[PDB]
Amino acid sequence: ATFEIVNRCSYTVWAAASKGDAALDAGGRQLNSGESWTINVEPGTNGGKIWARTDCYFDDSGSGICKTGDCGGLLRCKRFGRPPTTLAEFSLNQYGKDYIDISNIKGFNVPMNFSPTTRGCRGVRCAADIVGQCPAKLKAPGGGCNDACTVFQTSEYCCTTGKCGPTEYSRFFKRLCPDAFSYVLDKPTTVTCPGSSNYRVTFCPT
Repeated sequence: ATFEIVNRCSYTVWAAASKGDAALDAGGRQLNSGESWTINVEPGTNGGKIWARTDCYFDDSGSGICKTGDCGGLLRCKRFGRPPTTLAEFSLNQYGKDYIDISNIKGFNVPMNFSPTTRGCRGVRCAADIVGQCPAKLKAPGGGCNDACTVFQTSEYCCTTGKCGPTEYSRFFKRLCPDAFSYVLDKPTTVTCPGSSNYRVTFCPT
């Protein structure tokens, strides 16, 4: 499957693509404002994620640091990124279908649209100014809006027991972005697409 990753932000981002235990494609690349990077994701990929990283520095070997979404200091991510990260999440060719969503469960750093480029389903979008409106207690000093689990480490926020409800913090994410997950047990906003669809992830869609 192809994923065209497009940076419409006015700032550079470093795109990242991983399934947690391995890179997807090259795993990461710089995207200056307006640039597009097309990756190939193996069919059957389960639990893939794409995100943006901000304010990154890499040496000639591809080692460094990002303020948001850092994946073990690598340009080419092999693992998931450090919150806060708005997440484009996907599982492909799962009993003949693809499943896509956006999640704010690991916080928000950059607004995102995640849409098919092929027929048969709709896209999802989280493009509100979550950083600007972020509750004081969730503001990440390194940049972005943390989720409550990252900040407070409670069973309730982290859904450790598989019993948890919405919270004042999850309702903030859900108010600003109804079509993204706001907490682990949120009413799903997953979209079912035909198996082997292709996609575009657009940072800063509006």
